[PDB]
Amino acid sequence: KTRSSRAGLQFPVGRVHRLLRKGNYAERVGAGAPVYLAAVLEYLTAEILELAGNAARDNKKTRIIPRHLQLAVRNDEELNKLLGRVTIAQGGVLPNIQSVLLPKK
Amino acid sequence: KTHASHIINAQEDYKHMYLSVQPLDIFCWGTGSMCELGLGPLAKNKEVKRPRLNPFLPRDEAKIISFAVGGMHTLALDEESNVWSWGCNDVGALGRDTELESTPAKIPRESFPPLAEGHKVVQLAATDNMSCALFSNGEVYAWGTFRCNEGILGFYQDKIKIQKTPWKVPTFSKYNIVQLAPGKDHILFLDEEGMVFAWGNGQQMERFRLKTLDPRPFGLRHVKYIASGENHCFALTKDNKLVSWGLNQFGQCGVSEDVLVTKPKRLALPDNVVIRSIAAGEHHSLILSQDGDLYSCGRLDMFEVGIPKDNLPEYTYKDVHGKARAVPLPTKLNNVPKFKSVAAGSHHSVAVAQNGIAYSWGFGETYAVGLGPFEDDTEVPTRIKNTATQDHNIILVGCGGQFSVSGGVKLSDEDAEKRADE
Amino acid sequence: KTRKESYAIYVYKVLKQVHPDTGISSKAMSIMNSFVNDVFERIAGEASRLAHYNKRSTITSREIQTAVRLLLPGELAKHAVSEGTKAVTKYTSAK
Amino acid sequence: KTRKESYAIYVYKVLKQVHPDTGISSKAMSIMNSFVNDVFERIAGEASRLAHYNKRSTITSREIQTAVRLLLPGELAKHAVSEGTKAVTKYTSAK
Amino acid sequence: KSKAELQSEERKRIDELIESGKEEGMKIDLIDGKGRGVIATKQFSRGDFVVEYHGDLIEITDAKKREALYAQDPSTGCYMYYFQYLSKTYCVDATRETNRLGRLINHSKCGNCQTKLHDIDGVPHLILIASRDIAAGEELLYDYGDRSKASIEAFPWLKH
Amino acid sequence: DNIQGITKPAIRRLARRGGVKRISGLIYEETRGVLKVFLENVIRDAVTYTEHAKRKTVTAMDVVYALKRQGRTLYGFG
Amino acid sequence: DNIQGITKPAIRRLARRGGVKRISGLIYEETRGVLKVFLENVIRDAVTYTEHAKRKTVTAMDVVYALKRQGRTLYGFG
Amino acid sequence: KPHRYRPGTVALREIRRYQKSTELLIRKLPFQRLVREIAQDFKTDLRFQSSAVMALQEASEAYLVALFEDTNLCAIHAKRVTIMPKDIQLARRIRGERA
DNA sequence: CAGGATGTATATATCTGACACGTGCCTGGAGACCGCGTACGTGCGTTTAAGCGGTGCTAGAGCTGTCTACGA
DNA sequence: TCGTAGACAGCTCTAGCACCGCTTAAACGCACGTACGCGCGTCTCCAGGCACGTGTCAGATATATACATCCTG
DNA sequence: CAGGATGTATATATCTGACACGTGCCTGGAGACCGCGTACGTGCGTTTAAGCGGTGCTAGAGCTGTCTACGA
DNA sequence: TCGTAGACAGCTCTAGCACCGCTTAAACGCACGTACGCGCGTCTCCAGGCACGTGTCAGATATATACATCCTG
Repeated sequence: KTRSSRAGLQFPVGRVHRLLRKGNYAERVGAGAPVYLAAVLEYLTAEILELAGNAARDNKKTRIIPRHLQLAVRNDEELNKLLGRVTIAQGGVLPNIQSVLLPKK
Repeated sequence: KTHASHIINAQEDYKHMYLSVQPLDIFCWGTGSMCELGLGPLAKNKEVKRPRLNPFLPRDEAKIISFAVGGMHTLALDEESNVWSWGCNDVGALGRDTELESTPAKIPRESFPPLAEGHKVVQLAATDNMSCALFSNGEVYAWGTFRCNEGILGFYQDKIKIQKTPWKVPTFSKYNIVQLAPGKDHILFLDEEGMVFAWGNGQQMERFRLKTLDPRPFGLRHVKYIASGENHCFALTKDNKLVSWGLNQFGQCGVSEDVLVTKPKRLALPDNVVIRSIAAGEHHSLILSQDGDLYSCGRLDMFEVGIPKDNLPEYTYKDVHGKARAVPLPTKLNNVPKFKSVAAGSHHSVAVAQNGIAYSWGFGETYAVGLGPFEDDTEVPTRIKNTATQDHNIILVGCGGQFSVSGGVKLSDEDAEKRADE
Repeated sequence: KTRKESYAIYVYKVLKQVHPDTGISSKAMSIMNSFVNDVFERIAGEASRLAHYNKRSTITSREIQTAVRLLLPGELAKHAVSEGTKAVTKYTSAK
Repeated sequence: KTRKESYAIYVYKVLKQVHPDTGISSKAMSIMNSFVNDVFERIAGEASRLAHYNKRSTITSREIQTAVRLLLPGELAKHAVSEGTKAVTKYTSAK
Repeated sequence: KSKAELQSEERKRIDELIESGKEEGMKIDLIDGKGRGVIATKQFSRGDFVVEYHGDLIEITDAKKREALYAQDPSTGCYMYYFQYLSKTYCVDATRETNRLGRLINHSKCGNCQTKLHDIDGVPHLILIASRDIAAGEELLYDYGDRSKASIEAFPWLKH
Repeated sequence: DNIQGITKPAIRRLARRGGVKRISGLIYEETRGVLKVFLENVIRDAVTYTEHAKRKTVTAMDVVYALKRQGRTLYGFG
Repeated sequence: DNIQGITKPAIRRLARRGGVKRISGLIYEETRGVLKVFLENVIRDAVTYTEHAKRKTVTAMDVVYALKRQGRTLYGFG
Repeated sequence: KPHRYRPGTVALREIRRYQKSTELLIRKLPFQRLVREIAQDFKTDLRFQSSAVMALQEASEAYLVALFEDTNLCAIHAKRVTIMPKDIQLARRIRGERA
């Protein structure tokens, strides 16, 4: 029996239990620790993905570009933090121009 | 004209299973506790052991051409056309201001403005508390508001919650949407190209924090029939494929020899066959062939499947050490009549024979089956032939929660003088 | 050819559930692995240290979530905190 | 009374060599322990990770200094890099 | 309607009134022993938006400055209104004579109008809302706030 | 009151501590919102760090270790 | 030349990428000094990170892991 | 009077345009020079992966995108529309790159 | 253009307590495997409450021994 | 399977909380005006390290000089 | 006050290659223990070289098996 | 003492470096002028995962519309 089958999250939570041990996070690491983490990881992987999925549909047709992916992460105020010290490649700016920059008459 | 050589399903090609020829007198059944039977404010007019015919909706005074079944929503559209409304007007399910909620009334023509611009309604869609009308021009009407998996109110994502006033829905898929597919809060249109679209929840692809209600696709390839039950979906690709992706708690998609659906799989058709129609409920699913023999799967706890004990299949679910649980394998049985079309509900299967003969194979404790006073469940089908609709040739079958929308017209010699056979 | 155990497959799989058609890029389908990288990482150390500054030589869920809450942003945290709870309850309820 | 293994003594001792009279404060004589804390720490992880991103399951001097160089600022690094070199050569030349 | 839907409808009505600058159902009249007073020409219900305390907006001493020059000339009446707009003293100095009516509203501790901060995309707006059902002909009044010993010594009507 | 607590001859004090030549009118309580903000950001993760070891009395080192994680590791106590 | 490499229709390009309404005269090569600076800060720790594993060919992940340590962890390659 | 666009509209579009693309806006061959240049002062006689190479651009390209971005406020907030030298610097201190 | 009113740099008597070193102890480390104008500064009077300690009450952090369910 | 970390009831006692009148530093209020804003791995042996106790010199303290510095008639 | 010159949003034919799914394989995971003025923008002509690929040479990263000195 | 990670000579082959003429996009130069700056743990079983191969639909591409938008007589 696959533990990910058991717990019900996709991203292999045996690789989480096995990345953890030899990743040297600590001496010991309980069964659930990989699990709850796996599900922490996937509720992210998922919450992330679909922001692109909705956005990438919006601009492009089907497949996400990088500058789609980050075109999402900029816009979700929650993630915007999460990925606020990062630099997702090929992104470019979710555009903005200052109020004292656009036309005036 | 790149989009011309692309469309594989037509409006005309789905005309067989919706509208009819002659203006049929409607009928009702079961306990319509939410004023849903359409028998006025009368408390005595709610109860019904067996069939009837409409007083406020005569056959020639209303001209009832096209109906719409549902739990707490029973509507209609004439050839005129019209917008008859008989349902629990709480989630905006009536589509108007109205008790008068149990008095069948035509919604005004000013509400929908394609009837003021050369077009008519192809079919009438009714979810658990939803409404929408696939207009002929291309645009799709709307009404009501779906009830969520958690259990709350939403209409068009976060820009609308309760849609009591009936309004058109904006552009979703360039190719004109052919048919509809009701059941649950899970409305599931079909484009001209064969792009299985999908609004509401469809919970049983997956997400959170709303923003999904208002869309849109996707899945499938080029489906001709989109045939939705409550928490069970049905699809069939123009390349003769048979799919069903939903809440397979009790084998409601028929794609599991064991007792939820991730990506559509369903049917193993041996030799050859052509499915004429199909429809389903919460734990009761059915598709019928072009020859006549049926093909249904569902649970066997509420007597949703009509196969009373003796007629029990080999590939059927059980308990650990108890009674029969479910039937995830298809089959039309041997002791069964020439079924022409079908209609379904929670577990109250209102069928329709070739001679217009009713046969209610389901839970008739709330008299949805319509065979007089009897609290037990219909373990197989039940040949109905009472004073009103024994001779009267049946047309459009229906079912909701605790109901079964009958209807048709009184038959002539061509009925008795031809089908005197017995 | 040493086996590069990449989240590629797993990263792909979770796409399907959220969105069936389609759909990614090569540059991005790396970008995903570096969202899985920084999290798996950042999470493990507010997990690791937690154990040290609460004196227990074994990383339980006890920590993993505590970090998870302490590490994820506001509404998202409670969400994945919920999704863990779920994958926590299902892991226990297996055969 | 659990034994608080504080750099206090050691922090004091190294003061004498640099300056004999005197001389510290209580608030500061904690501040010292948190200069020893952040370094011992920051150093260990550019040591730890080094081992992971150069695949060796044991932190040698090989890493410790490499970090030390990679972690200390410009002129200071070469200095302590020298002082290590020294304490490296003396450690080897013992009885 | 929900509590959020009623607040959004109440905010959209207040934003339209602040934008148009409409001061309907109100006229100037000479009150006995108060100079100019604002009186209602139509019945105002409880919670209805009366009029914005309109003037020149600025920072903390950015209103308490023309104060140190308006003390140098006593004739110009005290028409400054200070307030804490999101941690920072943000006001509306209505010392200059204009056609706006909010600056001419008199003082009363138990009046028929309450002063509240109404934010519109970052810019603070002092608004006067009816505390109770205001009768036609009656004077519009609101609590001025300055209950200090120096101010109450110079004009004793602030107490009542 | 709490935010009134950070009072003028202290914002100022704290501001003359960086050579602030003159504090403007609005500027003052802005500091309260900020000092709120900063307070807010911090106490929260910190209490949350007390939580993950079940202390009803919040530790100093909890304040500190959280004062680290945030990004301005303070030295002295710890 | 190297610093001449970061040429006007690219500084500009890079600057219009943040809505720069107009680049002033001096401003341009200032970017070269900066882009030098930034280049400088980085390549160094990175090469230093190649050194601590003895690679004469500098890895991409070396660039990356160093691009992390500095403080602007880039995503994609790694 | 031939066809013309009043001073600003053009580069305003430059914003529209350059704010749209994911196109690394400074020439590759050029950077490989600058890339290899700062190599020398680090470690004489070296090689680097073309892959890696890109990133180095990527980041500092990106770094610059926001540091020019942040720089926009630096003169926006100085009664200015046009970004001069000091403006660039001011930002460095509020980051603490220098001060 | 300059001498007198503010208050800061500076000097030295003097008591206080924390820095610093001695000691029994015990466990961890060792060893072998320009100009209109108003906002804010400066200074003195009125007034709020911070800082002070004196101290009793006890919450609850901290430590220990035991049983046993967790995870390598 | 099984070594053992973790659960946990049990218990010593540090340390946080409420108390509460009082000298007074400090927050507050206000008038005058001018500079200034702003628009133009494991068993064993044992001494290194820490908690504990104790004496006094570094430094806080304060009256008291002299001093550099800022400003109007 | 407004219609015509720029160039951006939009539509659709069409070839290309990377996304995506099948397969033998092997190891890791699973299980039991306001105003003077100049600076910079806009646009067209001259001119530098980036980008292109075609490709041969081989540095050097990467992997393997063996001996042995390092550190728990 | 001793299990074994690390040193290290040995070896396959990816991938980085130099080459080098050419269409042309782009950097460069310059004139005109107006908006804008600036001053006023371990043995075992085995299938999950990855490298490899292969077919095609998402998307880059480009001629070609129609479109929103900016500006002087």
